[PDB]
Amino acid sequence: VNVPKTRKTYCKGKECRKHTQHKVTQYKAGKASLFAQGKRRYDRKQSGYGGQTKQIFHKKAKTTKKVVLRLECVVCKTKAQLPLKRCKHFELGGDKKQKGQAL
Amino acid sequence: GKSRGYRSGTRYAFQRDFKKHGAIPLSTYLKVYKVGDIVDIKANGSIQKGMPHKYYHGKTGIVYNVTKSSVGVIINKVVGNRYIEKRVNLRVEHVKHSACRQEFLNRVKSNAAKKREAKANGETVYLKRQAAKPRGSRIISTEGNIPQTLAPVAYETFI
Amino acid sequence: AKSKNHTAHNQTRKAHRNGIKKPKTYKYPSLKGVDAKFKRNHRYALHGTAKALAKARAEKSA
Amino acid sequence: RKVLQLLRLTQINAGVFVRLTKATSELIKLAEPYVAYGYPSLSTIRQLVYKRGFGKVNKQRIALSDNAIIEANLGKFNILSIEDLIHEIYTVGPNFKQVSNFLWPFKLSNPNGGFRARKFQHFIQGGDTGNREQFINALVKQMN
Amino acid sequence: AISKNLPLLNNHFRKHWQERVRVHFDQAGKKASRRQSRLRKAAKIAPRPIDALRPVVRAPTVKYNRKVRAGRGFTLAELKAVGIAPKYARTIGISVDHRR
Amino acid sequence: GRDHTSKQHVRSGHRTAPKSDNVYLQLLVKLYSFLARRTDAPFNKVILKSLFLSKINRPPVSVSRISRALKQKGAAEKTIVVVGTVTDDNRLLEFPKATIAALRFTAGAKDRILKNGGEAITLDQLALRAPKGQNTLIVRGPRNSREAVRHFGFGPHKGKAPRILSKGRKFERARGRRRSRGFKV
RNA sequence: GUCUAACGUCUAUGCGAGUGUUUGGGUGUAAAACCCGUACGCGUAAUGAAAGUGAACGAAGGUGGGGGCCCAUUAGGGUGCACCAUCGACCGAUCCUGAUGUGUUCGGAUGGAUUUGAGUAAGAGCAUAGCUGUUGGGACCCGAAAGAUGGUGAACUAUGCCUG
RNA sequence: GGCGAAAGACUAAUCGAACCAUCUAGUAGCUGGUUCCUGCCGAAGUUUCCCUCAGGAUAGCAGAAGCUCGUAUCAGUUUUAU
RNA sequence: UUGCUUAAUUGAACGUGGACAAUUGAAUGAAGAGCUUUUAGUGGGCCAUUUUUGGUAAGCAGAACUGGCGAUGCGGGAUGA
RNA sequence: CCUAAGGGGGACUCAUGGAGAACAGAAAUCUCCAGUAGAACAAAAGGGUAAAAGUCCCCUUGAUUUUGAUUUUCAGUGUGAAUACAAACCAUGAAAGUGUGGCCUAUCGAUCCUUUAGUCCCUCGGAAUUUGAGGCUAGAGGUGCCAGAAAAGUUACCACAGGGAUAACUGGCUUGUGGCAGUCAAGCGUUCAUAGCGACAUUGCUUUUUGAUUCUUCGAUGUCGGCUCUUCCUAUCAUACCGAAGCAGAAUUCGGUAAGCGUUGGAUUGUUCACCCACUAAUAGGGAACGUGAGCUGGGUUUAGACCGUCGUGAGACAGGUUAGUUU
RNA sequence: GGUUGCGGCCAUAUCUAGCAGAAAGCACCGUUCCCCGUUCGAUCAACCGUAGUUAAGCUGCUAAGAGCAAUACCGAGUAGUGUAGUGGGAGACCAUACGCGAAACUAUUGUGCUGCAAUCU
Ligand SMILES: CC(=O)O[C@@H]1[C@@H](O)[C@H](O[C@H]2[C@H](OC(=O)[C@H]3CC[C@@H]4[C@H](C3)O[C@@]3(C[C@H](OC(=O)/C=C/c5ccccc5)[C@H](C)CO3)[C@]43CO3)O[C@H](C)[C@@H](O)[C@@H]2OC(C)=O)O[C@H](C)[C@H]1O
Ligand SMILES: C=C1[C@@H](O)[C@]2(O)OC[C@]34[C@H]2[C@@]2(C)[C@H](O)C(=O)C[C@@H](C)[C@@H]2C[C@H]3OC(=O)C[C@@H]14
Ligand SMILES: [Mg+2]
Ligand SMILES: [Mg+2]
Ligand SMILES: [Mg+2]
Ligand SMILES: [Mg+2]
Ligand SMILES: [Mg+2]
Ligand SMILES: [Mg+2]
Ligand SMILES: [Mg+2]
Ligand SMILES: [Mg+2]
Ligand SMILES: [Mg+2]
Ligand SMILES: [Mg+2]
Ligand SMILES: [Mg+2]
Ligand SMILES: [Mg+2]
Ligand SMILES: [Mg+2]
Ligand SMILES: [Mg+2]
Ligand SMILES: [Mg+2]
Ligand SMILES: [Mg+2]
Ligand SMILES: [Mg+2]
Ligand SMILES: [Mg+2]
Ligand SMILES: [Mg+2]
Ligand SMILES: [Mg+2]
Ligand SMILES: [Mg+2]
Ligand SMILES: [Mg+2]
Ligand SMILES: [Mg+2]
Ligand SMILES: [Mg+2]
Ligand SMILES: [Mg+2]
Ligand SMILES: [Mg+2]
Ligand SMILES: [Mg+2]
Ligand SMILES: [Mg+2]
Ligand SMILES: [Mg+2]
Ligand SMILES: [Mg+2]
Ligand SMILES: [Mg+2]
Ligand SMILES: [Mg+2]
Ligand SMILES: [Mg+2]
Ligand SMILES: [Mg+2]
Ligand SMILES: [Mg+2]
Ligand SMILES: [Mg+2]
Ligand SMILES: [Mg+2]
Ligand SMILES: [Mg+2]
Ligand SMILES: [Mg+2]
Ligand SMILES: [Mg+2]
Ligand SMILES: [Mg+2]
Ligand SMILES: [Mg+2]
Ligand SMILES: [Mg+2]
Ligand SMILES: [Mg+2]
Ligand SMILES: [Mg+2]
Ligand SMILES: [Mg+2]
Ligand SMILES: [Mg+2]
Ligand SMILES: [Mg+2]
Ligand SMILES: [Mg+2]
Ligand SMILES: [Mg+2]
Ligand SMILES: [Mg+2]
Ligand SMILES: [Mg+2]
Ligand SMILES: [Mg+2]
Ligand SMILES: [Mg+2]
Ligand SMILES: [Mg+2]
Ligand SMILES: [Mg+2]
Ligand SMILES: [Mg+2]
Ligand SMILES: [Mg+2]
Ligand SMILES: [Mg+2]
Ligand SMILES: [Mg+2]
Ligand SMILES: [Mg+2]
Ligand SMILES: [Mg+2]
Ligand SMILES: [Mg+2]
Ligand SMILES: [Mg+2]
Ligand SMILES: [Mg+2]
Ligand SMILES: [Mg+2]
Ligand SMILES: [Mg+2]
Ligand SMILES: [Mg+2]
Ligand SMILES: [Mg+2]
Ligand SMILES: [Mg+2]
Ligand SMILES: [Mg+2]
Ligand SMILES: [Mg+2]
Ligand SMILES: [Mg+2]
Ligand SMILES: [Mg+2]
Ligand SMILES: [Mg+2]
Ligand SMILES: [Mg+2]
Ligand SMILES: [Mg+2]
Ligand SMILES: [Mg+2]
Ligand SMILES: [Mg+2]
Ligand SMILES: [Mg+2]
Ligand SMILES: [Mg+2]
Ligand SMILES: [Mg+2]
Ligand SMILES: [Mg+2]
Ligand SMILES: [Mg+2]
Ligand SMILES: [Mg+2]
Ligand SMILES: [Mg+2]
Ligand SMILES: [Mg+2]
Ligand SMILES: [Mg+2]
Ligand SMILES: [Mg+2]
Ligand SMILES: [Mg+2]
Ligand SMILES: [Mg+2]
Ligand SMILES: [Mg+2]
Ligand SMILES: [Mg+2]
Ligand SMILES: [Mg+2]
Ligand SMILES: [Mg+2]
Ligand SMILES: [Mg+2]
Ligand SMILES: [Mg+2]
Ligand SMILES: [Mg+2]
Ligand SMILES: [Mg+2]
Ligand SMILES: [Mg+2]
Ligand SMILES: [Mg+2]
Ligand SMILES: [Mg+2]
Ligand SMILES: [Mg+2]
Ligand SMILES: [Mg+2]
Ligand SMILES: [Mg+2]
Ligand SMILES: [Mg+2]
Ligand SMILES: [Mg+2]
Ligand SMILES: [Mg+2]
Ligand SMILES: [Mg+2]
Ligand SMILES: [Mg+2]
Ligand SMILES: [Mg+2]
Ligand SMILES: [Mg+2]
Ligand SMILES: [Mg+2]
Ligand SMILES: [Mg+2]
Ligand SMILES: [Mg+2]
Ligand SMILES: [Mg+2]
Ligand SMILES: [Mg+2]
Ligand SMILES: [Mg+2]
Ligand SMILES: [Mg+2]
Ligand SMILES: [Mg+2]
Ligand SMILES: [Mg+2]
Ligand SMILES: [Mg+2]
Ligand SMILES: [Mg+2]
Ligand SMILES: [Mg+2]
Ligand SMILES: [Mg+2]
Ligand SMILES: [Mg+2]
Ligand SMILES: [Mg+2]
Ligand SMILES: [Mg+2]
Ligand SMILES: [Mg+2]
Ligand SMILES: [Mg+2]
Ligand SMILES: [Mg+2]
Ligand SMILES: [Mg+2]
Ligand SMILES: [Mg+2]
Ligand SMILES: [Mg+2]
Ligand SMILES: [Mg+2]
Ligand SMILES: [Zn+2]
Repeated sequence: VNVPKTRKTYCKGKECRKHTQHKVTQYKAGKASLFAQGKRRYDRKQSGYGGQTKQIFHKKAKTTKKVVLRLECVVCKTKAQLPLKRCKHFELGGDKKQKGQAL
Repeated sequence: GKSRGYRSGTRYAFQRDFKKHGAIPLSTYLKVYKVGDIVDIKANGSIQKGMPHKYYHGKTGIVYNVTKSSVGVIINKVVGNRYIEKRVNLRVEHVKHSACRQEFLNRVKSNAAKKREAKANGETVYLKRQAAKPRGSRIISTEGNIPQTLAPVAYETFI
Repeated sequence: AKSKNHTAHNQTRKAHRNGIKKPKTYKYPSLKGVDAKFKRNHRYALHGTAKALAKARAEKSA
Repeated sequence: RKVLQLLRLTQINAGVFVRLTKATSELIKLAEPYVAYGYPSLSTIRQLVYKRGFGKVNKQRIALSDNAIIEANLGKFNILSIEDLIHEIYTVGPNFKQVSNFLWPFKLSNPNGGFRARKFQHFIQGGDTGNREQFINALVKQMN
Repeated sequence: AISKNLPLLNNHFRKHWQERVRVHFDQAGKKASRRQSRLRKAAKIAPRPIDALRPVVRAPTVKYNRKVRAGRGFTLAELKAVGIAPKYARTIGISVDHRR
Repeated sequence: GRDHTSKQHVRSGHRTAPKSDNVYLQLLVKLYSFLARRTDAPFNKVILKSLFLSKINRPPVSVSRISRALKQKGAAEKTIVVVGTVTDDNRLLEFPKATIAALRFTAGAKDRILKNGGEAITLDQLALRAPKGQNTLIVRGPRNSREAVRHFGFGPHKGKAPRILSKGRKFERARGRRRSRGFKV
């Protein structure tokens, strides 16, 4: 899968309301905070005796992940998210196809 | 492994007629459908957008909605012990006016014409249709048609 | 163990005790799914039609 | 079964009058393996109506013991007597439908003399079902 | 365990509840004994009233602002305004509240 | 044997008598059983059937319902007939002079009818001044306003009321009632 | 297949935009019967996560039916409760527009939207009782192999010791 | 826990974890049973989901209560047209 | 009538007003049609004709439609779901 | 799997055959004609497609935004996928139009938690500011047992609830397999199809084989073999009377009527089976719940002890060998 | 009636091989400055209507033509099938009863019709 680093789609920003130029970037999940309430509840529940108090997933079945495109408007800096289908291979702004070339 | 996809078993139903593949004759795109029209449904395999499900291939229904390239048709489908109202969006390529309207709408006119004519003549006319009745008496002439006697034929082998 | 897989036997018997009933027809069908643009304008046409008939009867009363 | 129900034949040895057209002919063709039918003579109709003639009055089976019952129920169809009813049946008249539906299905007995050796085969093949025509009179004579 | 279109219930009966069931068979008996106690108290102190004079105070919260009810005792300022010492007031059938 | 085209030995499915053992309602049935049997007036046959109805099948008629029915064209002096209880409505601004025959009147209803110059009579008093129900107008209360009907025919995308004991944000609002929590039905 | 706590449907009864005396107080011929009232529960408003906002264009709407009633005179006309199908109006949430103005960032008039609510649209509920159905309880009756807590045994027997 | 020149053997006819009382009426999708008469109606082993496959929920089949009405407009059927 | 549509005075939808009366537009039947609430048991099935799959076949296994047994006695098939 | 293999527009026409052109040949490139698709369209197959949906070129991001309605599976729930519109914003083209991913039919994922984006909006409840936290809307992180628990073995020391809803005997259907018997007669038989045989085929019978199935029995019908004893079958090993011969005699072989009558003693083996020795007229084959354990026996199998080999980290396994093991 | 432009139905119109075509139309045809596109003015673009031709296109006719279309004392009431029997047959299968009812084959006939606008011996 090859995706260009720029794209002109609709901008939901109140200033734009139109197709503008965007910068394509791969979305990266943020760092897990220690003060999220769930992360707060989980740490308290595991404390003391009782062992592991929540489940740990083992039976992995997916072999890919859904790639998410981070589209940042060059005009107003509003970000947008686009999920793609499941792809194993993926490059951003790779070499475009050349049709007619020899082996 | 069982297979139960959207167009499963439609190998022959959705085929074009023999020597009738290709471009659509343009009377299909010139017909006008109004809400309340009775239309036959027959999926055209060469147009895959707005295509009916295989259940509606061969069904007849009422137009309820008219859009840019499609009509909405109301179909009554049996689900268990009752009917459920189904609303199918179909492009006009899969739709044709039902010919059952034109026979009944003409019989209404013929009854109206017959009623006024008998009314004009001050007489009566009966407009109810009748099933075929047993035939009356008749006389068979035998000039040139004297009965010919037949008999069952013996068995023969022709190979 | 192994059991019976599937059968439609006796299912038409059960559907015909109280069902196989055609749906009732009504003078006005529901406009659900009708084109929004037509439906938007059809609202204004009916309201104006009611006003004209209301005025025509109001003339023919007083 | 539905065809026999629509003919009001919901028991064995029940008899009904049918005016021959196409719709009713295809009906009787569907019920053919279960019925014996034929063309009734005037005397057969008279005897049937006289001995086993009943009317449907308020969904009740009422004996036709007086011409007032027939008049009160079929005078709008110009039937004023038991002989008017028999005439309307025999020469199939404009009000055959009303007269035959007013008539309760005839509840006949079994034949005096029995059936053939095996009933449930066509009259042509030596059985009893199907069209026996003028021999319906003999069959009715056996059963009424 | 879950069946039909019915409301989902919260019947808290999973502990050993039957060892802690208090049935008030003695409601009338306590009523009668309360009346007898009350008569005894009156006859003990007659003609002194059985009830101390209570103040009138506004009920707290936005829900009971409108209502006004009987308090616990008259404030020190209130008793001061009528020239009664709290130590003396408690002995003549007047209730005191140092807190209000 | 018979090939039965209908179910055998089936009761009519309609009440032929009140379920109530109140002797005074029975006396009213006594009177209109005689009237329905002998007058050919369709009014008396309707009243006899209505006297059999259960409490939910004779919903209360507010004194406001009677006012709107008397406001029909040419119905201002008709006799209002309510087979049931007539209740008061403290949301009315005014009430006309009217004759109303009912099974029961509330204290407010009886006060209001008589305060405005009207009459509050029973259904037996109706049968003497109108033995055929002449110039009458039968008023029935709302049947689908009952609280139990809110939960009837509940299902996905049916818009009916769930059978629930508590109401709030924590009670049947998350999954199946919201697209942010899966789906919505 | 019970009793009980809390419930669904249906039915009977009392009162009814209210309803429920029994926690308690009065009273008594004393666990009864009789009487009393403040609160409170449910209902009388909904909707939104919330800040919050909060139900009439009109005879409380239009159309086709609708029992009964009125005028007729086969037929026909009027009026049409309950209820049915359909198109609308109002309230809340969501989105769009954004007046005079202003702590210049607030305010939100006005007009809209194939959106949405367990709503309004001349209240119907509350209480008692009964059958049936539900859940928790031993839970229709009888039934484990197991688990835990606290105690009793080396008069048999295993092993050490002491003495024969 | 003991004890075992070791068999999972002995520990009061009890041992691959004694005996006694209690928690305890422990739980059981499993087996067994489930008490009077007559009258009327009268099934299902099929759909979907479930660590679901001897079980449930769900829809269907059935009963009960009825309600709005009284030939309105319905049918496991035929005819004609398509 | 409309804010939809047409180049339009064109259409679309919903309407006002008028005409067509019991052969008001096939047959046959109709212990009438329509509607609501609530709940039991069941969720092992099997057989016959016909269609039919695997298998050499099976009183085998599996489907289609109907009728039965299960849940059902009575006359016949001696006997037999 | 694909920034094109998506979208729009334009031009052209594929597989293949024939006839020709230096090196050039079966296969290089060029030309004309024919060419209904006999190709190509990511992938499995089906459908669909010719001035295209195929090949090439140009421009692009509609593979975008807000959410409703609908179709399939369906309980008319979810999920997936798809359809026709409404309101936007765009691409392309002269335009009409088309485009809301892949020509269509498959290509995928709830609650709880976390993370990102959006609104920069609501709340942190004595009042505020700023951090921090919590809300609302949309994605992602994943459950493949795919309507979605967090999970290694052994028991030959074993337990419980049950099940003939289900295996290990007999019995029952079947008869593939096993066994036995026919018909046709090309051949064998010095000549000579049928004295005696008999291929390629084909029709049957049997239930002493093994399968197939799972109907009966799991609140138990004692599941190997032998000893002992009775009866029955005939597909007859011997004995009676006969027919046939490639019957001279003697011997032998085939057959008919025939189950009246008999069909053994031993070495090895738990054996059934087998194999050897020997006698004999002959040492035929079977059944009777694979007859026969309240008749026996108990050598085998199949509890618990123990040894060995192989396997296992181990506890332990072996349908492998070995020894000891209550027959009411 | 012919011809052209735009069509409806989409072979009775297609395919092969011959022959004919007045008038107009259409067409081939001549040229490259310009817009435009090509290896190539072959296609596409433009110019002239001037120099020529019905040779081709197109149109019509011909063919025991192929194909297509229609019809039927053609085959055939055959094959199949709905329904029935305590019918036949060891079976495989078959007959009968009340109904429905093909395809191939054979023979014959036909070979575009038509709508809007313009034009012509
Ligand atoms: C080290 C390891 O690999 O084990 C992790 C374990 O550490 C992890 O525990 C996390 C713990 O797990 C949970 O509380 C569960 C909440 C929701 C469940 C699950 C985890 O996430 C799921 C499953 C599935 O996705 C996942 O599984 C997400 C894993 C994760 C890992 C790290 C942080 C957050 C989530 C759904 C998509 C979302 O929802 C959910 C329903 O099953 O949450 C804390 C916040 C974390 O700190 C904690 O992670 C750490 C650093 O130890 O949970 C995973 C299942 C395990 O695989
Ligand atoms: C005492 C019994 C009975 O129970 C039994 O009845 O008769 C003998 C048994 C049982 C079976 C015949 C059982 O039925 C069955 O069906 C299958 C087989 C192989 C079993 C063989 C044998 O095996 C046993 O272990 C127990 C024995
Ligand atoms: Mg943006
Ligand atoms: Mg959070
Ligand atoms: Mg710690
Ligand atoms: Mg702890
Ligand atoms: Mg802990
Ligand atoms: Mg496979
Ligand atoms: Mg398949
Ligand atoms: Mg087809
Ligand atoms: Mg598509
Ligand atoms: Mg569709
Ligand atoms: Mg007439
Ligand atoms: Mg199982
Ligand atoms: Mg099953
Ligand atoms: Mg009749
Ligand atoms: Mg006799
Ligand atoms: Mg006889
Ligand atoms: Mg006879
Ligand atoms: Mg006989
Ligand atoms: Mg006989
Ligand atoms: Mg007689
Ligand atoms: Mg009887
Ligand atoms: Mg309400
Ligand atoms: Mg209301
Ligand atoms: Mg109150
Ligand atoms: Mg009391
Ligand atoms: Mg006392
Ligand atoms: Mg609030
Ligand atoms: Mg909100
Ligand atoms: Mg200003
Ligand atoms: Mg300003
Ligand atoms: Mg301003
Ligand atoms: Mg202001
Ligand atoms: Mg609403
Ligand atoms: Mg209300
Ligand atoms: Mg118990
Ligand atoms: Mg219980
Ligand atoms: Mg209980
Ligand atoms: Mg116990
Ligand atoms: Mg434990
Ligand atoms: Mg000792
Ligand atoms: Mg010991
Ligand atoms: Mg010693
Ligand atoms: Mg210890
Ligand atoms: Mg110790
Ligand atoms: Mg051991
Ligand atoms: Mg002891
Ligand atoms: Mg002991
Ligand atoms: Mg011991
Ligand atoms: Mg189970
Ligand atoms: Mg019955
Ligand atoms: Mg069982
Ligand atoms: Mg259930
Ligand atoms: Mg069903
Ligand atoms: Mg009807
Ligand atoms: Mg037809
Ligand atoms: Mg009109
Ligand atoms: Mg007809
Ligand atoms: Mg129900
Ligand atoms: Mg139920
Ligand atoms: Mg039910
Ligand atoms: Mg149920
Ligand atoms: Mg149940
Ligand atoms: Mg079974
Ligand atoms: Mg079961
Ligand atoms: Mg048969
Ligand atoms: Mg048959
Ligand atoms: Mg079977
Ligand atoms: Mg079975
Ligand atoms: Mg049968
Ligand atoms: Mg049973
Ligand atoms: Mg029977
Ligand atoms: Mg018998
Ligand atoms: Mg018998
Ligand atoms: Mg027999
Ligand atoms: Mg493509
Ligand atoms: Mg493209
Ligand atoms: Mg393209
Ligand atoms: Mg193109
Ligand atoms: Mg995508
Ligand atoms: Mg699914
Ligand atoms: Mg759905
Ligand atoms: Mg659904
Ligand atoms: Mg869905
Ligand atoms: Mg879906
Ligand atoms: Mg678009
Ligand atoms: Mg604050
Ligand atoms: Mg998610
Ligand atoms: Mg997810
Ligand atoms: Mg699962
Ligand atoms: Mg697991
Ligand atoms: Mg061992
Ligand atoms: Mg073992
Ligand atoms: Mg079994
Ligand atoms: Mg064999
Ligand atoms: Mg064999
Ligand atoms: Mg066998
Ligand atoms: Mg067995
Ligand atoms: Mg057993
Ligand atoms: Mg026993
Ligand atoms: Mg025995
Ligand atoms: Mg044994
Ligand atoms: Mg022999
Ligand atoms: Mg013998
Ligand atoms: Mg020996
Ligand atoms: Mg030996
Ligand atoms: Mg051995
Ligand atoms: Mg052996
Ligand atoms: Mg045995
Ligand atoms: Mg045996
Ligand atoms: Mg055997
Ligand atoms: Mg044995
Ligand atoms: Mg024995
Ligand atoms: Mg023994
Ligand atoms: Mg033995
Ligand atoms: Mg003995
Ligand atoms: Mg042994
Ligand atoms: Mg041994
Ligand atoms: Mg051992
Ligand atoms: Mg090892
Ligand atoms: Mg081995
Ligand atoms: Mg071993
Ligand atoms: Mg050895
Ligand atoms: Mg020993
Ligand atoms: Mg013993
Ligand atoms: Mg001409
Ligand atoms: Mg010329
Ligand atoms: Mg040129
Ligand atoms: Mg050009
Ligand atoms: Mg030419
Ligand atoms: Mg020429
Ligand atoms: Mg020709
Ligand atoms: Mg030809
Ligand atoms: Mg046949
Ligand atoms: Mg026979
Ligand atoms: Mg025939
Ligand atoms: Zn922007």
